[PDB]
Amino acid sequence: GTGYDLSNSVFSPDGRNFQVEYAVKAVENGTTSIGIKCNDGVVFAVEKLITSKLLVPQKNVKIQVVDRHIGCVYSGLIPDGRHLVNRGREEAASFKKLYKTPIPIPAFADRLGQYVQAHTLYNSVRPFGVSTIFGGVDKNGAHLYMLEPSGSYWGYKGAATGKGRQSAKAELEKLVDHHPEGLSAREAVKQAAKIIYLAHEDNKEKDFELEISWCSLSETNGLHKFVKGDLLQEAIDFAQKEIN
Amino acid sequence: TDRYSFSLTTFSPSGKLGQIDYALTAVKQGVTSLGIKATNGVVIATEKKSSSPLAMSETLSKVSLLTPDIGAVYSGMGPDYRVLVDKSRKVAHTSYKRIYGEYPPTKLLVSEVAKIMQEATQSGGVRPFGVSLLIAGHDEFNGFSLYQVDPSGSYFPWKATAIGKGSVAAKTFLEKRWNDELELEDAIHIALLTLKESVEGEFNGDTIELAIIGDENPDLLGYTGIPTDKGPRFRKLTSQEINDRLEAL
Amino acid sequence: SDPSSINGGIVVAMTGKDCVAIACDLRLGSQSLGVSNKFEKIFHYGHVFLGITGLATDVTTLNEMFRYKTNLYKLKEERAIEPETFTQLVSSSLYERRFGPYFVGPVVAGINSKSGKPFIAGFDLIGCIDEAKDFIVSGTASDQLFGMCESLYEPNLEPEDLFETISQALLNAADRDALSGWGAVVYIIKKDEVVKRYLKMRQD
Amino acid sequence: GSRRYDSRTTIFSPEGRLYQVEYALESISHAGTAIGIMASDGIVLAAERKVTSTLLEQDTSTEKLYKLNDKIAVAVAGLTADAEILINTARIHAQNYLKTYNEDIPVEILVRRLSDIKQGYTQHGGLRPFGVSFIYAGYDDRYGYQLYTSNPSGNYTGWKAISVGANTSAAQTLLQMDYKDDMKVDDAIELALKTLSKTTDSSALTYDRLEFATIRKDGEVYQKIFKPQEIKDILVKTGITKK
Amino acid sequence: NNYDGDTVTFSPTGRLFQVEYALEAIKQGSVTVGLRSNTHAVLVALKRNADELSSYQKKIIKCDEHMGLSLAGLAPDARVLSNYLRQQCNYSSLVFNRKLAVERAGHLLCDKAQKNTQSYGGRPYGVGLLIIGYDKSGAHLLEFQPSGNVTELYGTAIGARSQGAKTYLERTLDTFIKIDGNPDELIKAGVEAISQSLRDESLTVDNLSIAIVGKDTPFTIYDGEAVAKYI
Amino acid sequence: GYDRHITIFSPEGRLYQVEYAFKATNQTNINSLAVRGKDCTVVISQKKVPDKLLDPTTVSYIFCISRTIGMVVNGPIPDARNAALRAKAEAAEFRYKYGYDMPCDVLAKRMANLSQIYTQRAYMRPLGVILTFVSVDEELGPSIYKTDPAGYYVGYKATATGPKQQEITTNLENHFKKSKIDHINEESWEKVVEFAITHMIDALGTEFSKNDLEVGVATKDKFFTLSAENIEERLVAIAEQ
Amino acid sequence: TTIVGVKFNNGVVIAADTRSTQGPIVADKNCAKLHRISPKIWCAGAGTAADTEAVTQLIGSNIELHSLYTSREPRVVSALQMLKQHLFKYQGHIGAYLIVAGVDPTGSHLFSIHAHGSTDVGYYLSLGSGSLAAMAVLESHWKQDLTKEEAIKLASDAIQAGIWNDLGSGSNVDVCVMEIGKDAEYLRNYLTPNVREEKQKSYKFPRGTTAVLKESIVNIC
Amino acid sequence: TSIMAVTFKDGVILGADSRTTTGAYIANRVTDKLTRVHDKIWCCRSGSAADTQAIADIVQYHLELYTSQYGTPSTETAASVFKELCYENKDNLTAGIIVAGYDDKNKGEVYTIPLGGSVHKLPYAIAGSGSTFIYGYCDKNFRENMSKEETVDFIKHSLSQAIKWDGSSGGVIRMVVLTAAGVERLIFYPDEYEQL
Ligand SMILES: CCCC(=O)N[C@@H](CO)C(=O)N[C@@H](CC(C)C)C(=O)C(CO)CO
Ligand SMILES: CCCC(=O)N[C@@H](CO)C(=O)N[C@@H](CC(C)C)C(=O)C(CO)CO
Ligand SMILES: [Mg+2]
Ligand SMILES: [Mg+2]
Ligand SMILES: [Mg+2]
Ligand SMILES: [Mg+2]
Ligand SMILES: [Mg+2]
Repeated sequence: GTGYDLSNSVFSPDGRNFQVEYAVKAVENGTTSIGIKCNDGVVFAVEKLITSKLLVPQKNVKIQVVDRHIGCVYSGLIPDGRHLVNRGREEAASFKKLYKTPIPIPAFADRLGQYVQAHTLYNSVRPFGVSTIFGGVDKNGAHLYMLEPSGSYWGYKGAATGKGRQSAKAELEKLVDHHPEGLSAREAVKQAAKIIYLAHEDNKEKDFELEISWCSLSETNGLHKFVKGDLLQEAIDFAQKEIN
Repeated sequence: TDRYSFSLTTFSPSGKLGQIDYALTAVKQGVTSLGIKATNGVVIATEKKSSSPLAMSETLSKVSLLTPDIGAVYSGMGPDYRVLVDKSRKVAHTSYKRIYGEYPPTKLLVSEVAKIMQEATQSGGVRPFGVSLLIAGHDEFNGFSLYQVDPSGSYFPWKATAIGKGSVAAKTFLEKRWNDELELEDAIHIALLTLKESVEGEFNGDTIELAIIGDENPDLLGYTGIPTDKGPRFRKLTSQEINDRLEAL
Repeated sequence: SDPSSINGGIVVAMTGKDCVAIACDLRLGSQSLGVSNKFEKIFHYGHVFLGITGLATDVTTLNEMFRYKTNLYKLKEERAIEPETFTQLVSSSLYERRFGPYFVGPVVAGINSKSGKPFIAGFDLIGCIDEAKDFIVSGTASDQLFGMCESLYEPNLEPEDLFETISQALLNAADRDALSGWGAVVYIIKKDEVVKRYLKMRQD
Repeated sequence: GSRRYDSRTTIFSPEGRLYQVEYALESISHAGTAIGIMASDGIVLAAERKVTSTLLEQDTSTEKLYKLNDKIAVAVAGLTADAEILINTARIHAQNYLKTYNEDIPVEILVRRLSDIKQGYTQHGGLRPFGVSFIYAGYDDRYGYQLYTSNPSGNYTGWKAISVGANTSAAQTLLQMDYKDDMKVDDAIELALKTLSKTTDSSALTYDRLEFATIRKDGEVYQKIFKPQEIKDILVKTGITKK
Repeated sequence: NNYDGDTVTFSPTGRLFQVEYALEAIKQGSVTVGLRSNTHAVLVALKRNADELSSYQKKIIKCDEHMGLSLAGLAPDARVLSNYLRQQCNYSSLVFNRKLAVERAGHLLCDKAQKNTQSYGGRPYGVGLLIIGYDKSGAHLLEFQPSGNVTELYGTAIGARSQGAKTYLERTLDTFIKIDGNPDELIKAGVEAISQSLRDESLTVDNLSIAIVGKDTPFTIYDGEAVAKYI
Repeated sequence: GYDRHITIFSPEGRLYQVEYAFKATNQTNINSLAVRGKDCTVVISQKKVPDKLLDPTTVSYIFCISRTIGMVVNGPIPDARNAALRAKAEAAEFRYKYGYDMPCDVLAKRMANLSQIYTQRAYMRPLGVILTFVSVDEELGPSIYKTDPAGYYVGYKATATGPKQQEITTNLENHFKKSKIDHINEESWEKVVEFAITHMIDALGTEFSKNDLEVGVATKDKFFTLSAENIEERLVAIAEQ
Repeated sequence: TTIVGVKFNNGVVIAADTRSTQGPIVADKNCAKLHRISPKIWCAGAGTAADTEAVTQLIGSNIELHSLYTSREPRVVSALQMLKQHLFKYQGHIGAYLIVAGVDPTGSHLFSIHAHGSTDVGYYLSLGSGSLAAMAVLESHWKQDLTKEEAIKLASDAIQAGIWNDLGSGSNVDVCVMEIGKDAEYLRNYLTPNVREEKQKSYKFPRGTTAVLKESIVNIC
Repeated sequence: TSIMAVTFKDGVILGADSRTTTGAYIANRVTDKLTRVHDKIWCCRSGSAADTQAIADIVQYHLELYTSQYGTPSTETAASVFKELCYENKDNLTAGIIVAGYDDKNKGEVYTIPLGGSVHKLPYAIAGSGSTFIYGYCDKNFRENMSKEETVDFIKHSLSQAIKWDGSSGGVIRMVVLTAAGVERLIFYPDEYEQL
């Protein structure tokens, strides 16, 4: 027979859900986005494809914040990412309301994972067309997670998704191999800028705008803040020096 | 959301309800289970087909008590039978015992499980149950009775019958071996002999499940002091009793 | 005022040697005003008798409900309901309206067709079974009926004597109740025969 | 979504026919034959059991004839479980009418209620219809003895004599041949047994393969479901079997 | 093509064909341009007519004294979306005594539109919206697509032949971005942009709609003779 | 045609979606086994961390359902976590409503009933997971109960799940035929962990390091999971065997 | 009502009086207030008699279904939790005051449940109108480690104290003993201290004393 | 009721009486008012026995689920669950709770949830009908970072006074010591503390 890929939540004879894999195809066509877990925090970075110079620079923000300590970036269908972030914000709000403490990063990851996986159980809904790198600092330290359209999530030393996900990943691994003791927060910021500039080569036809945020226990006091101003320009210059 | 608000079991142009016939097919591939009604009790038997020898057979109990005087066995898809016995035990209380203070007659509980199965063959977004049941019971005003319930919700009373793979052969045996002067022990013996043909592997107390609806067992009641509380008529035979009755064949 | 004391009426059942007796007054009134001299409060479903005292509308409603339920019972089970089973049915039906109760006081009486044992039972408005093998009283004159039955009753009475006993109990209890009386009916029930007698009593 | 799997059971064919109703009637055409005959002083229902075996208990068996109240009975042809669902609803409606009006429900009112229940499935809900045809035999003071039939379409008709199930054409031809208006209930019993014996697919017509019922007259109406022994007696009495 | 039956089906490529068909419904719509400076924001709308006896359909909708939109595509879906935006601005004003930021309005429209691209039954909205507004952050112009993607721009155009106005604004960016405090010149730049998107037509009084919002200028719409000075 | 996409009957009386879910259970290419001791129950599982970017501590298929029940899942991690969350919820609700800790077999029956529902209702797809619950029940002792996508569930003297399931099953069958008992006659749970690791290394034919295994131990009124260091202790002690 | 429960060395006994009253009137002289929730889980009820009977029957039905589902002997703590949550839902409007005792795989257990949903644990408990008298007896005679006979005597004496000294209690004494390992022992009318003395006269009437207006046979066929 | 909870150098100690009253009648003289909602998170209950039992059962369920999902909960989290139950149901509840817990990061912690559903973190908390008679005494005698022995003595004297003056408090004095060593149960009998 055939037609197994026409509906969601339908098992193929080899045990696959083809709609989720098509969602992953939709993810891979998205812009590059990475996350680096450092010694006392996490850094998130994303490439914004400047289709034209009519786009107002520094606007059209992609990095989103959940509660005051969780940072989320996603590659794929931007609206699906916004929907997932809204659901995660509701989850964090309910968790804070009931248990007082802000939601831990693994707990939030499982909330998002159950939501995304539930979107693969019925033919009346479409799987999420985003992959999400999120994380932050809780009472147990820094946590970075990546979550797939299937609902699968894992904890990562470093994560990357989008078009330039290959190159980025390689670069990330080099980091993990070169200094296993870890990067500092600002070092991780500059390195994320470098990795986004390097992974932009798979989209070198159009110009891009770098966007970096971070959540560090020492540099941001556990809160999620956009890397802007002098530190952002410093990271951009480090990237320019690393590409040439 | 649940967009399956339509029947998944419809009439074909030939008049067949395809899903009901396919559920009956799924039953036909089930392990042989039989029932024989005597004059002083009813017997229901089946084979305890265990997939892995590492699996503990005692947990895989194919005979299930419904009321202290009504038990059940099946042929078909185990899990459907498990959820059906749970629903039957519940409906025995909600629809009868909590209304009349006494457990329901065998025919009424059988009709309730038949109603459940018929709902499964007509409600929206659901397949029929993939099992056929043999219900053996005793009530005060109908005596002992043995009923068979099909995925369609159709139920019929049998003097004796069998369902599953060896159904035809077992039923022929029973037809040529049953009489209205039969005793509970003679019925247990005939049930063992009929199972012996439908079981190719080892044939002992460990591999077969056998239960009876016979006389009341005050020792199985758990309490004494109520002369009207006679005790349960349903009794599952232990492996040792099965072996003792097998050694004398 | 009090729903069980608006219409008045009394029902009483007794057991004898292989028989039961169930009697009721005939009056239906609205407080002091007496309206109907013919309001019987005893009904029978197959061979099980049920007397209902209290709010008249609830008496009628419960009669119709139990007719409904016993007819469906006979259709599903292909046999008439037994007095003990019917007692449990009345209890469950009454308790189903635990917080919006019927203002009634039912009395079940009958011979078990399979065991031959006489059986009577009583309930309150929320269905509390009172299993008594001797007598059951209900109605506005429940205290007078209690006294009359506790004095006059002796076990294992023949029907011709159980009739006199239950009739004197009902009559003398009704004479001391303003809201009961105006006639009376007595059913003497054996296994294969049921006799219904209209008593002569004071019409005040 | 799920719209690809919806068979749409309540749609019209280009000829103005309901697919599921036609297929359920075709299903019922293979059910055991049931016959109703209305004499001047009674009604007779007879039916042949499709399910037959030496090991099938007949004393405790009710497959084709069912009591609705104390004055109305039904002969069933088709899915017995759908039939029991509808019979339960009909009994409840009859008892509702009794509680409301303190009178037994007239036969046509009950038949029409059950037919409306059947028709509902053929217009909305997206569910399959009930694969059951009914022959209602009843008595009321307004019209006397009444005989009706109802098929899965929800349509119901009134007959002097009628048959449903297998071999309905042959049975209807035989009844039209041998039916007279002024006949009594015993002649109707004989005619029903003769039609069932002439239209059966088995070798001979035995007591174990048929169910029988009579609604007759003491000034009262008595509803009798024939027992296996009574069936055997009436069979040897009408000359279909010996002893 | 078996993957364009509804919005819950991804194609093997990873595409959502119903969303693409809604975008194509936009591309068949009439042209409308939006642009902004640092003090003002202008929408120009060439409203299409069914014929010469027809009325050039209303193409610019006011959402609040500080925010409005123009539409290209299915007018009913633009009515639904504009009503939702009006209700959101109204909620902001009533509950928080706060003028709703244009960025937040774009986010709300994005979520409202995304809700229709993931559930069976129903469709994405067949409209594209140009949203202008002046708030505490200055002037703002947003482009909204049925996919849910909302992007903030200095200028853009949507509808039939919108690429002409798009490239015009791409070249004229440094010119009109500095038209601060002179609404007439900004409107003239927008009208020249929308003129760059004409093939066999020419702007007249009947087929022109203008909308302006700014520092000391609430969202105002000019229709008919009011636009004659800009032709 | 469409009878292969929803949980309805094929003409052969088969539910193809259930079979395809069973197939999906082996998608992770991880084997696991469970064995019973004198007063404990051990579960070992393979720990495959392919990406160097992965945090190995977060890569797990063993779940702490309750304080007494552990659950190892063979299948995709989304369905695994779905079933694990459902099992935790059911166990907590059971303890609340009935005042005693949920027994292992009762939780197995609950999850199996939910699986049966998924195979009978068409709107919900089956979960492509095989759930192995282990505990030391207060009434049954060491207990292993397994549930599959079909809604079937059964207890085991020992069990194994995964692609190489049959090989471990055969090894265990042979050991129990030789030993003539249905458990491991060892008093300490460490020795039972050692036994389990030894027999998995023998059946699979591959050595294991401390980063290649996941060990969950259930003892009376406790279920825990060993750290890499505790597993390293078990392996080091195995070296002398 | 007067109901008590006493734990001894190898189990628990509960006991109750057999008097049911509607105000000052004795409605039932031999009411059975010991209800079986499960074969080895019994409980005595006080308060609105209908409520006690209904709540015990409901929780027993659910406990039987639960035991069939879990294939285990029912636990007294299960019945306790179910009763307490059902009573708490109704904020005391189900006026049932129960003493629930029994034996299960975990041992012997004795608890009390009040109509508002509060539960208490103890080695000896009393409830009902005669609870204060019975409790006096218990506080005066209970000791750690009682035998089966000592506990039965103590419980019956408490019920007797309630019978003699409390107007709401009277008639006979029902007992239910539950030992660990044995079957439950339900002693109906274990004692009958109050039996009506012989009357001075037979009040049988001579037939024909009652005037009859109309007589007829009733058809029940 | 008379209940209290006192923090000290090594952890926390909860103390309660054992008297459950239905009016002037002592319905139960061996009541355990110290309820475990988690391993090292307990509570002292005062007010409606049924209400406190239901609230504690629901909090124990919530904390069991919380532990199964996210790990061991902080004492503040148990206080928050109690607070949500008491505040969102203040109209139908009569419950005063003292939640006392021990963890390694914060040592001992005491929260009090009075009527109305507010929460207050305190070095020690007193509650119940008898606590009114020991406010001055406890305020004059409590010290920060006491030893275990001095804390047991402080609780013993305070609760003995409360039992002496409050007719609704009596029976034995129960205590639960929550430290890193774990959970310790203490009992003091009338013949012991009545002569204090
Ligand atoms: C049947 C008449 C209606 C009714 O409900 N009567 C109640 C209270 O009027 C009653 O008989 N209560 C008994 C309890 C038993 C009967 C279960 C009791 O608890 C003591 C005092 O606590 C009273 O003897
Ligand atoms: C049998 C049910 C009757 C009941 O619920 N009594 C309550 C209300 O008085 C009660 O005993 N409250 C105690 C609290 C303990 C029970 C946890 C208390 O707090 C002080 C005063 O605050 C009185 O000892
Ligand atoms: Mg009078
Ligand atoms: Mg008068
Ligand atoms: Mg399914
Ligand atoms: Mg007394
Ligand atoms: Mg005191």
